[PDB]
Amino acid sequence: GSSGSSGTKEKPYKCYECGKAFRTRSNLTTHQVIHTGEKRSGPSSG
Ligand SMILES: [Zn+2]
Repeated sequence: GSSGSSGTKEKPYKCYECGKAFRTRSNLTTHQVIHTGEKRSGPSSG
């Protein structure tokens, strides 16, 4: 039958990288950048 099941309509997006939250995606990704490395790898694994 129909399909209706969710958790909430607020900060539904949760960063699987650290565990943060965000109302939308843009607001989330913009933060996920901290987990995104660049060509020039730093002292950390990445
Ligand atoms: Zn995060």
